[PDB]
Amino acid sequence: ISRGHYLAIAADCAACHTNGRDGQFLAGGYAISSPMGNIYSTNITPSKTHGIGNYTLEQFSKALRHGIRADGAQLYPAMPYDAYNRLTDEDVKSLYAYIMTEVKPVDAPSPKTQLPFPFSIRASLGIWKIAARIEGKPYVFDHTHNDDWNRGRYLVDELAHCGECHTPRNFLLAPNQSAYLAGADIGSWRAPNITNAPQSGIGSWSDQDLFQYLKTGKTAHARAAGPMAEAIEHSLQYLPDADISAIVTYLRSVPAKAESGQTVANFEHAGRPSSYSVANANSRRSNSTLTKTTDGAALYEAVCASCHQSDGKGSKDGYYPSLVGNTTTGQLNPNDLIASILYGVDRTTDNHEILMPAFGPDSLVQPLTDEQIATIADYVLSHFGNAQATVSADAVKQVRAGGKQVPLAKLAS
Amino acid sequence: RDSISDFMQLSAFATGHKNLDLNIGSALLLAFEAQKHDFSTQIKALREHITKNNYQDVEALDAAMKDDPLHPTLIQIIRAWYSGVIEDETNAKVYAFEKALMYQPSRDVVVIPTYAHNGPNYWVSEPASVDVMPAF
Amino acid sequence: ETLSADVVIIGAGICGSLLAHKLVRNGLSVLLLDAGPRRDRSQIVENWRNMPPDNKSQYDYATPYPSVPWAPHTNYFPDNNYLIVKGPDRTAYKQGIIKGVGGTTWHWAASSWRYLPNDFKLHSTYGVGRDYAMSYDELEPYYYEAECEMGVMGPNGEEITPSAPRQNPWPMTSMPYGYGDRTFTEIVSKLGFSNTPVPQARNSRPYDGRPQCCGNNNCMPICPIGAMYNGVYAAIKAEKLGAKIIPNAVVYAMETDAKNRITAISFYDPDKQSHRVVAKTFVIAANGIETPKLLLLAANDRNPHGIANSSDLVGRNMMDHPGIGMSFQSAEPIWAGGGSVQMSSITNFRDGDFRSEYAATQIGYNNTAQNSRAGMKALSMGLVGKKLDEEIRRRTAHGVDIYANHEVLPDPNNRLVLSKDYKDALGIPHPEVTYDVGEYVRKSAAISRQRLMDIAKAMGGTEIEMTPYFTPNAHITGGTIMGHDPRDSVVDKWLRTHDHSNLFLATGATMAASGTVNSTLTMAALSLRAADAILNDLK
Ligand SMILES: Cc1cc2nc3c(=O)[nH]c(=O)nc-3n(C[C@H](O)[C@H](O)[C@H](O)COP(=O)(O)OP(=O)(O)OC[C@H]3O[C@@H](n4cnc5c(N)ncnc54)[C@H](O)[C@@H]3O)c2cc1C
Ligand code: HEC
Ligand code: HEC
Ligand code: HEC
Ligand code: F3S
Repeated sequence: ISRGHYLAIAADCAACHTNGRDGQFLAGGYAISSPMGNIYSTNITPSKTHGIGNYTLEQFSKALRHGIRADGAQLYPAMPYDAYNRLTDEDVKSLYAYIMTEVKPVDAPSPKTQLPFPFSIRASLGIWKIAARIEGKPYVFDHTHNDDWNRGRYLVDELAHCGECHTPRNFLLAPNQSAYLAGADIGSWRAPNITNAPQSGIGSWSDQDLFQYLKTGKTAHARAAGPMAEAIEHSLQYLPDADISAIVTYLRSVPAKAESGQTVANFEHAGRPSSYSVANANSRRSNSTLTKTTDGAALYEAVCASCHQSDGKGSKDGYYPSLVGNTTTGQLNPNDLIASILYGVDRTTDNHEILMPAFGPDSLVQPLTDEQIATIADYVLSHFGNAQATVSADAVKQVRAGGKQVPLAKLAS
Repeated sequence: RDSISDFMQLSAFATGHKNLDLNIGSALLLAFEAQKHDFSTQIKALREHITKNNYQDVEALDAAMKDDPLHPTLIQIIRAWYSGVIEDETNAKVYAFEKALMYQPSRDVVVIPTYAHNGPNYWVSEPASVDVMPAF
Repeated sequence: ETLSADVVIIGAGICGSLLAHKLVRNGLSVLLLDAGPRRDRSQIVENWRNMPPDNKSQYDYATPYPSVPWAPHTNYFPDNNYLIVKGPDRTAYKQGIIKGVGGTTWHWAASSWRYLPNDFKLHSTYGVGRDYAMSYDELEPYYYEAECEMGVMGPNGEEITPSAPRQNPWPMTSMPYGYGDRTFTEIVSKLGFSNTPVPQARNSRPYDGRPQCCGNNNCMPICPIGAMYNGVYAAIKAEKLGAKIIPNAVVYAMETDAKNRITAISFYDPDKQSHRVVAKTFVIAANGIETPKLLLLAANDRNPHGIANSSDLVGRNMMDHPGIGMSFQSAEPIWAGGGSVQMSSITNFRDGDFRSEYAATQIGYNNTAQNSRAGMKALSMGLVGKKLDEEIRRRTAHGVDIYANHEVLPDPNNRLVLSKDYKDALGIPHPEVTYDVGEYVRKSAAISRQRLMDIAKAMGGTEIEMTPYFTPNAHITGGTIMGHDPRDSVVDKWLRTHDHSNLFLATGATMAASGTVNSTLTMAALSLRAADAILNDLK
């Protein structure tokens, strides 16, 4: 592939500008659940009428790195232009060439983004950009480190923008560079700590495990779900092995950001040798549409034990992950576990599709209430994952709603 | 704790398998005691027979107790441990599924239905020999 | 109190739920009524797991689903007497049904089959049975629509000589065989029989947001993971789009005006409280058994013999696929249990010139795991110690179950009159079926038994046990037959009753021929055709 095509893949610029698996390529129309509402990706195909076909190199660079549209309107920071700001001029030119000459134009307008006041006006984004310290010089290599470290830093920060989800935001929804890659809540999902912290972060991960997780999303202790599954299946699985190795090299040098109340790594939680009782289920026969099944062990056995075995160790071939020693169950924050139960896992790598069925209200296999999901998650945490973590029905409801509402979103009421 | 320990030891001797679930054993003992009020006495008598005659395995005990009145109780214990039920009707209580001993001789090949074997296409592989008893 | 809607569908089975989903997708207001309750898949799984192993060895497909007294369904291990069967072949109509949101598709094997083009013109081709009101070409688009909606996998690149022609490939390709299916295919190929993959509404890959089939081998009576299709999926999708579902709604009466159009229907709740429902169009999608029962029970003064019974054909021409069961211990290991419970079947005798004389048949191999059967049989043998384990392993490795299903012609004396001796908690009479297999099926079985004997001998089977009677298969067709003449049929080619232009019967009772394979996919295709007719009528 061309250099511009590779840069577009690495930057994952198509995962958001394509509405979905059955959406037009780079045509926009994909809804991004921002804290203040839904922001829609715009048409990117070089359509001179409905896309960015009339963009010059300077206008395209401005839109990509400074969040300024062709007309001068400020782009919403759902655009990771705060990450693309430090892209090199050559990379921007290659991306522009790929967009103009290698993407077929699509003549179809995208839905307009309508945000509530005071976020309706895209002119206050100027001093928001000023307060976010977005501006910065184009990336240059740090001669103190080797080329692998520099390339990995470029991939992590500028292209793949891992900090967009893994670095927490401050009150003004700007990146908090003090807690670099320390973990963040990005809605219904939480991006965990991926610093070099041995217990809080991914410091205890083996290099092979980290490489395999980044390349495929599947590892004996961690599986990619939600936004990370999309990132892997749209960008990371197509990166060369050298790029993933460079990313791992840079990640191993990220300063550690410890979490409060952490003693062992997220994948180092042993499983309790406990389970449910078959005898206790006899009273629940002739009791269709389970409502009297309030036992967490019984609910887990009825709903989840088929794939993840009753001991929680999954299948022998590893297709069904072991809930014991799993980073999602072993997290002190049970956000990812609740999200996995609610929405399932769907990751397509190498044209082969993982699928966990969803178990939320909209489930086809087995809808579960907030109390049932909370009970199942509590059982999983106490027996297979972090015993110090707890789940309530209110937490499940909050995850369903799209996570905790940010304080800044209260202004639009 | 004496009754449950004796029942578990007799069950380990009778089924020929040491690894037996303690909770399943307790439930089976409670159900047996509810059904038969002198079950503890029969368990004790079977244990005295085993110790006095020094039966190495359940084969010898079964062969030497074909007409003894304690044979039905031993066969009932074996059936309860293997099938997971004690009665023989449709509303009989099930005390062990996926842990009942009759699913174990074929666990390495045959699926216990509502619990998955390893992966959504595992069956493309050749099965093991019938002459190799897996485990347990 | 009036419960108004554009279309009301009586019965939230696969047919009713698929029709409701198609209707709400096109902007119609739909009221979905079901006599049974809502059911949770995981609770049914837990009920099956705690069902006694003897009820797993012998295929009990009803105990995991509790029977509600107001709308009872058939159970046969206690053998409740909801469905009374008479006639020389009463055992061949002891059919299992499940009542609830989802219907009998809750516990089916999901063998989604397309009928052959000759199955729609059986009478015109062989001079036996009845012709369908529509041809295969007319139902082909609806066949494909149903296959895409339910996610049917099949042998995409493969030449099966007696197979329905396809304009499009299957949505999924058939998953690979287990050991038992491969061994059976080789054996019967040496025997001269063509063992071909069964098209199944099963996920050979993640489909419709549901997991790939992991070979739980429990398709009847419940999938723990939802890797196969259930009509509850269509019910859920319709409800999400605006369809109103009322469980425990036992419809018992229908009202007709001077033009014989249905103006309203009434249903009982579990406390026998009557609720009136008014709609622009009425659909009964209950069963091949429950639809004729409702039609006969709701007889008016304008319709003394039952609703849409001007031809005296409601409840007549009851059809199914009479089966002959076979069990034996194969000389060589078969290891049943790899994949779904029904992975392949012998489709060689689905068609031929012999169909003018005796019935075309389908021979199949049961892929249900034999561990429960082997364990119970070995425990019944009074074995002990290592001999017990060896016997269990040998019997689960060598246990084979073989069947042969036949095609029964529509006979007017195969009836579903209302029973005068039994009722339920709501006072509604129990259904009563008099079933005769007929000389057609008897002549077919005289050869099917020899074929099964040959299969057992080729496998070196011992302890051979053939059923001396005919077994049911729960493909309840006929009862409200379709055709062109109003004097000789109940509904037309659009599944609309001749008597009432307002009533549609989206059920398998409309099918004029039972065919040779499972008939629920044809039922779904006919329901989608009726959906098209309803949409044309109301717009
Ligand atoms: C064990 C088994 C295995 C099967 N395997 C296969 C297979 O492999 N392939 C295949 O094609 N078919 C198979 N079938 C057949 C299949 O289940 C049926 O053909 C299918 O369910 C079609 O049923 P239906 O939609 O007409 O109605 P159903 O789903 O049977 O019932 C619909 C609903 O009507 C409701 N109802 C009934 N009377 C009333 C009333 N008076 N008022 C209100 N609601 C009412 C019921 O409560 C029910 O929920 C199998 C059946 C069984 C029992
Ligand atoms: C029912 C009550 C449950 C609970 C509590 C969980 N699951 Fe599953 N799951 C399955 C597969 C294949 C995956 C990973 C995707 C892949 O590898 O392709 C998962 C994922 C999870 C996780 C997260 C693991 C991670 O590292 O992110 C958790 C916490 C989890 N599950 C718990 C498979 C299945 C099923 C297959 C038929 C069923 C049913 C379930 N899962 C249900 C549950
Ligand atoms: C959101 C827009 C993300 C982008 C871009 C990246 N990641 Fe991510 N990651 C994200 C989430 C929501 C999750 C967890 C999903 C869950 O099940 O809760 C993850 C997961 C990881 C992990 C595993 C850590 C763990 O599970 O404990 C690692 C090591 C990781 N992510 C690293 C990573 C890198 C190196 C990225 C770009 C170069 C990257 N992620 C992008 C959210 C998002
Ligand atoms: C990887 C290469 C990449 C290129 C090149 C790119 N984008 Fe965007 N982009 C947006 C959103 C949302 C807007 C509009 C926001 C606004 O108006 O402030 C936008 C706006 C633009 C615009 C302005 C044109 C217009 O009509 O608004 C251009 C040009 C653009 N993007 C190009 C979400 C994304 C996301 C989301 C995950 C990714 C990744 C992303 N974009 C990656 C890329
Ligand atoms: S039970 Fe389900 S997992 Fe497959 S074998 Fe049947 S569809």
